[PDB]
Amino acid sequence: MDTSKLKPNDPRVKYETKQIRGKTYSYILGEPAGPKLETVVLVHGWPDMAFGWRHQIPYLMSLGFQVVAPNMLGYAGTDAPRDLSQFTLKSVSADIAELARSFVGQDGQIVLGGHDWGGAVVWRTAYYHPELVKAVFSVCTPLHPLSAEYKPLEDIVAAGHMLNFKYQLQLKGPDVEARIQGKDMLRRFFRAMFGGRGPNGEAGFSTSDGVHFDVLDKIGAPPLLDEQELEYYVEQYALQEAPELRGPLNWYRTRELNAKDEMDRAKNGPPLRFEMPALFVAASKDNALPPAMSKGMDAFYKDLTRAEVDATHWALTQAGDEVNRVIGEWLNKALG
Ligand SMILES: CNC(=O)c1ccc(O[C@H]2CC[C@H](NC(=O)Nc3ccc(OC(F)(F)F)cc3)CC2)cc1
Repeated sequence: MDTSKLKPNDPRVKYETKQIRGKTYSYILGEPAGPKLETVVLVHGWPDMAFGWRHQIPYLMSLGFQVVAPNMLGYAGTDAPRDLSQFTLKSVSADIAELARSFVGQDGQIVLGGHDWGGAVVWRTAYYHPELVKAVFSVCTPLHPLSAEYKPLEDIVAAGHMLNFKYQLQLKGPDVEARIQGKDMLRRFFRAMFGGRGPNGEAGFSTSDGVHFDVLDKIGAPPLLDEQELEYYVEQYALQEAPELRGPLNWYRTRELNAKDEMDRAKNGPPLRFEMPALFVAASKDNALPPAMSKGMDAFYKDLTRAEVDATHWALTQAGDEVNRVIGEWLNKALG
């Protein structure tokens, strides 16, 4: 079959929805070449969508995998509930668990892949539902411990800590949600998020201040999306009701809710312990999730495979062929 990356509305895959835990969940479904080895569920992050796995979906299909890549909660054709507790890692993990079992049955198992916020989802999903996750990998996103304590992010960065996360203050606030509405602003927003630059090298986004609205006017062609792919992101993000980015930005408004769930797990529940085979693909030039952030991550895993790729945060695409290689070979050993 054709293993080249998915094009917008590629006919090699199917585009379906299912009711999942009260929400409409849109997803990409790719059927395997040959008898199904495993079902692989891929979870994207912010500000991405299922199409963000366009390099991995046809590749994993050609390896004999069924591939389910949902548009996560708040993105594209998937519902964006008003309630913030729907956006916790626990609830979203339960969404992935019910969606995965809608294909492999309640007794079945899956391979689970995540990137950015999706990588955090799949670690938590492997933690909450070990019966389901036969193998799990995450690109860029390392494991983070069960929250033992809640502190406002303002106070954390005010003390000089977690400075690589200070962009989240703007994202969770009203500025990005109010100003990035309609396709015209979405097109500039995506040009900024995927590497576009201004006449004097102005970046449209930074990990310190977030979106630079002052710059989106002069933001140029992004090096990491072609014109067809950029228009697809705009079209799919336009499927959300205005303000279109409320759903995606809701993922940055759940620090306290996630803290309340995991402060319970830290006290009573089982520890962060991964017995199934695991892979972590770090990205060298990811300024949001730097490789050094994964320092003592190996201690939580019985079987963690480490790899690192010289790429930006957008390693699934910028280094799609290399990421495909790391996944396929690790998957080949992890499954036998
Ligand atoms: C030791 N581990 C920890 O402390 C820890 C790890 C993960 C975690 O959850 C993370 C939070 C961040 C979220 N992703 C995100 O914000 N991505 C993002 C950023 C910036 C962008 O713009 C860019 F600059 F990249 F172009 C585009 C996407 C993933 C899960 C919490 C704690």
